[PDB]
Amino acid sequence: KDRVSMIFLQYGQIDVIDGAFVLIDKTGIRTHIPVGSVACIMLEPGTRVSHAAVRLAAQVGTLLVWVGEAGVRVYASGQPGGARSDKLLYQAKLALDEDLRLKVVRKMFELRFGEPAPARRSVEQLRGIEGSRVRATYALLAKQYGVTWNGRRYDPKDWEKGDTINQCISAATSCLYGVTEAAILAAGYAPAIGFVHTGKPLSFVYDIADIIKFDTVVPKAFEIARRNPGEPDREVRLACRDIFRSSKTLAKLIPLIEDVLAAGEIQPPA
Amino acid sequence: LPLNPIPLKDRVSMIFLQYGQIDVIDGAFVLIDKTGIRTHIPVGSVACIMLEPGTRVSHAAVRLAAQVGTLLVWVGEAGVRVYASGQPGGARSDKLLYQAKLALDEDLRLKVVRKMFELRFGEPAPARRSVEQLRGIEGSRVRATYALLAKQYGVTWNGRRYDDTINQCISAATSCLYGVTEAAILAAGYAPAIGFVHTGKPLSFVYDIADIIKFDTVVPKAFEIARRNPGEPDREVRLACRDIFRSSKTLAKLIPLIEDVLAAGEIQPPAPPEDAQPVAIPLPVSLG
Amino acid sequence: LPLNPIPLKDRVSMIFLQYGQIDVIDGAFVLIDKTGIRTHIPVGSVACIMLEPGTRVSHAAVRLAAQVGTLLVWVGEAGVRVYASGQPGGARSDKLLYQAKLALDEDLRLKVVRKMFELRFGEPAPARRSVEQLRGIEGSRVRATYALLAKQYGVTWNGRRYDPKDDTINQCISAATSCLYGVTEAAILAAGYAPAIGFVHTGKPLSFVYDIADIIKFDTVVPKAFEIARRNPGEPDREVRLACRDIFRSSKTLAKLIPLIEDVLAAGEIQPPAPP
Amino acid sequence: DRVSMIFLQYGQIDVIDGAFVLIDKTGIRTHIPVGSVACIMLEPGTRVSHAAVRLAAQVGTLLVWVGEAGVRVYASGQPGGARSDKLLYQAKLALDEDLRLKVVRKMFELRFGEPAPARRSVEQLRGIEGSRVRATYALLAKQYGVTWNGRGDTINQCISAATSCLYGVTEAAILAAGYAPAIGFVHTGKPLSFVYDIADIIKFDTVVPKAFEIARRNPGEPDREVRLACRDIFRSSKTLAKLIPLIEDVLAAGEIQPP
Amino acid sequence: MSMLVVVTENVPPRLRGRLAIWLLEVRAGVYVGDVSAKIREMIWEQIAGLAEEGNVVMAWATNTETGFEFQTFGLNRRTPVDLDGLRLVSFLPVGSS
Amino acid sequence: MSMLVVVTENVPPRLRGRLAIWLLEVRAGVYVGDVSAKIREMIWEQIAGLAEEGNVVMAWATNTETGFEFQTFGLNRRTPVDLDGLRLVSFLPVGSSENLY
Repeated sequence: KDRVSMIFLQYGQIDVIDGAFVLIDKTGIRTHIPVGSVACIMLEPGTRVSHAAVRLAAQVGTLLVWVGEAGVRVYASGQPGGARSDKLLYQAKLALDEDLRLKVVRKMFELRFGEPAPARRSVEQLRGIEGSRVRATYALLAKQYGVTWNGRRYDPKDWEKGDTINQCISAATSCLYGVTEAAILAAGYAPAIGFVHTGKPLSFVYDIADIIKFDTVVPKAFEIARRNPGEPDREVRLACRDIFRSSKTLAKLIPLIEDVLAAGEIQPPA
Repeated sequence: LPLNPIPLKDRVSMIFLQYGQIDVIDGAFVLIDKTGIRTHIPVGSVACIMLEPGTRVSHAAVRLAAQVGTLLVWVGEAGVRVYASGQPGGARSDKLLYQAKLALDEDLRLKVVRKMFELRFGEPAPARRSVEQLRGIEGSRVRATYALLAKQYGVTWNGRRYDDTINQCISAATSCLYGVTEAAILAAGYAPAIGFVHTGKPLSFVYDIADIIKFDTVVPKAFEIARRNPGEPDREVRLACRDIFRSSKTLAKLIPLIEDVLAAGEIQPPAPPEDAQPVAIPLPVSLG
Repeated sequence: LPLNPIPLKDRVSMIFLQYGQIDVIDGAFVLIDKTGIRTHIPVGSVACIMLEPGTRVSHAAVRLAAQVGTLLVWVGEAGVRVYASGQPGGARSDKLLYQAKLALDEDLRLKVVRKMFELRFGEPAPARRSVEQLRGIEGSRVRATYALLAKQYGVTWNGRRYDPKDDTINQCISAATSCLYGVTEAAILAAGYAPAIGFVHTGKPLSFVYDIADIIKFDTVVPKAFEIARRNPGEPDREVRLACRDIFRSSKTLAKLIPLIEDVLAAGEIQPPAPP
Repeated sequence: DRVSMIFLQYGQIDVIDGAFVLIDKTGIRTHIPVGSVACIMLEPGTRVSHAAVRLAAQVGTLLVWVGEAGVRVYASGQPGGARSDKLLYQAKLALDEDLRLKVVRKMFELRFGEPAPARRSVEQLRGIEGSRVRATYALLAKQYGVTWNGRGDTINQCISAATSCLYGVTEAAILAAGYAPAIGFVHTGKPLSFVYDIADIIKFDTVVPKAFEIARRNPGEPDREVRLACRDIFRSSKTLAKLIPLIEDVLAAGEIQPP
Repeated sequence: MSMLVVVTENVPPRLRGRLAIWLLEVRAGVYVGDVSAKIREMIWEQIAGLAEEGNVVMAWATNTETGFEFQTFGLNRRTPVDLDGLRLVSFLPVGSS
Repeated sequence: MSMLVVVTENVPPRLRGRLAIWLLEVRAGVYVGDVSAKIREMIWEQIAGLAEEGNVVMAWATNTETGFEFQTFGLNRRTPVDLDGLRLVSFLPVGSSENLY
């Protein structure tokens, strides 16, 4: 049916009652879930899933993914390794061919820059501009929200950049990474097969996240860092959940992934 | 100090759970029944945990199992794989792309399929045959083997069907092998959906690898049990397979078998991981 | 509730303590060296403990060892027995008077010796011989076996020297034989019989120990002594100790000693004491 | 020969310059005349060196490990007997019926203060001895003024404690003489039958009466007080030095010449 | 003969003394040896008789599929259970649910 | 493969959680399994690294004269010693003995 929607489930018991997929609470109140309408269900800590609920999810082709609170990380996935071979080989073919791989890489940079960028530059030149763009975007957000900024922490040995803002950015980015991986898994792709970022277990997750990172997630980190909280990680995770609830961020993940890969000009499976 | 999964070789092959809720209580993986009794299961020392219907699963249980590299397999009636959870996928792209390169190139694919043929039947296939021809030849031998076994154990045979007593024993026995094989492929870092003989299916590569060693260990036992016609066939089949897996060292053989099959494409395989080995335990003191 | 000694066959045959003091600290049998280090020894799982010169023993250690049926053996030059302590005598008078009756009557005694002779040499003794005559014949067989082992192991032989005042091979034999004598005495005591009442050997405190041990010493213990003397290594005694411990375990000597004692005495055809 | 027996307690035992020395808790040293003593009874708290054990073996002095005041015999040197000639001598007497009877009558002769008439059967001697043993207890009860109902109450507890000390030193004496505690004549069938035999002969001299003396005072802890009293008795009243000669005299009843 | 391990908790000095007679005390309350089934059964009798309100677990090596067997004694002891020929352990919660 | 027994005392929850992953907890703080030398060595690595305050003993079945081997970790740990090929145990004088020497 080609669905793109993703939802969270938390602090409840899950079972199929009268043929219906429902989330029951501690009081006994039960919420109904449109499983056949969603592509992926993200199970947060505190959830308990019955054998019948798992069976129904498999039947309707809705991927079950077990994540941390607010999708801070992905612990486990239903159908590990991948259930959709047509999507994996599609992703693999794009990575195996140098020409197709270049088209995907350049498309990723176009989406990051926000412009078609028709000028023929090398990949190294493209990385340099991005490095400057990210640095500027970080400083711009600090200028916008009035946050003291000494640079992004890229080294755990760099204690000086271990401030409140860098901790909020790390927490927010973690939530984005989790829901991004789940979206990749739901689309039937492999998180480790990346294009711009390579050689890491979550390389493809980074590629997708780096495109939409500064849209809503990272700005929210600066917003929370503005008013110094006692427990930054907690409030950031909550705010990210509210973004995943209010905004259509989760619904845009899968089409973004497909659009990126479609730049290889190879016909996607159907 | 990182938590590293141990080799499947050093584990119990499989454990079937039929009731209750698996969870992690007080830092221990347990099976909790309706009365509150918890049964400790050293999850890291189990290769496959099968979940029969009526079994509920908690978030902490699924998390811990994936962290320790223990595949959870949801099983229906009877023995049939319904679902499975584990680490999202292969952590190494070079391994995934290596497997995909072999499966996408028709020349490389045929070379792999031939090795699978030779390993399964102990002899090379006829020369210059396509994949679909090897499939026909394979199917001919399989029907003959089924018939040959049915006469040795003295069981009525009308062919293999996937939907009486013998066919239920075979499927239940093969399902044990499939679960264990899926775990070996995941532990190796490959994709169980990318196959060579079987294609397009979520577990194509599992069927590919398992069918190679299927008749040597698992299948003839299903006939030995079917002739006796026990009260609970599928349960007796499961225990039999566990004995065979242990006796034949199945777990230990799977990963090298997988690599050997893929190596037949004559493409240089990705380098093995750098082994960081735990130092030996301090020796006793003399003159004590 | 009561404390019962476990069978000798279920224990480490022998342990040799060279220095320090043995005692019972906080309900545990321990060895204490000069520096204060305590080493726990499960006394009840040892058949006999050998105490070398420079070793001290406490009252509590001697007591506990006797209660658990572990023979304490004081050792001198080349492992020679200087002394031993344990539970006094045999608790059952029927077993003592049985053994004594067999030894005091010359006809019954003669029925015991040939049994010893037959078990030792694997063949009946020549008929109608006295104990003295059998002793001479046995001695002749012994010298022959000694010479055969010498040629076999390439060890130069000049005769058997029981006194250290008279070499390398004779030292290995005495050290090996002392090991067997130690566990044999323990077996005899554990069976309830008197080590002083012998049939071939007489008059000595360990006459019955010598009788029983000499039957099986050439089977395993003595030839290994020749094997050690062939290498001519440093610490010849210590290497013989370990070799005898392995021999005792692999041959299950402590298990075989009990029936050997019983069969030897049964040869007199007097009804044995009733078990247990 | 030598028939003396001594107690050693609370100290290190070693050999210096060829001398047998006991070193107390405090630095005080005591030289023990081994070679002139038949047996050394080691009490709790004693620690013996290898050299001391060796010296005792050379001079022929038996080391016996006992509880306080010889309450019990835990272990003995040369277990299973050291002297076969003595052991076989005792055995021979018990084997021949005619010989053991001579030992039995001699024992009853010693329990009495006079030779028993020849017509008396062994069964009658037991009946006579039993009556005068019972009469002895009653006489002792009247003397010390204690409530007596037969051989539990405080008095029986004191008697048991007193005899147990004597039983220990008697066993050690039997061992020192190279005999077997289990081979009895009047009393048979028990591991300490011969011990009971010899001890019953002399227990009413100082040991048992002392139990009545202490029981009269009605102590809270009768066992410890009795043991200490027996300790003083063994220390001053030369009862220890008379054990071995008694044992030899009893067995001498058999017409067979001693070893 | 097989490896035997005995772990005691809050047992009287009586039991600890008896175990130290036959088994090696590698830690206070932890005893290990290599003994026969007959001796092991004797050890358990010593445990069942001398332990009182104390916790004891005894484990030994077997040729079974799990490779070991165990039995418990005393306060809040855990229960040895069998799952399809595999030796596991079951126990009650500490006030949970 | 041979029987492995791990006994912990005053050990942080981290190590107990790890031990419960691979070994059977027959009693709280007592873990039993049947594992290879390889697995044994890595479990010991976990012990040395995860417990620093507590006391741990690990014992395993071997084909030796004694029939087993062991090693210890933590405060007041006892040392495994060798006497003529036999495996015994040595330790310091304890202060809480309540009995002088």
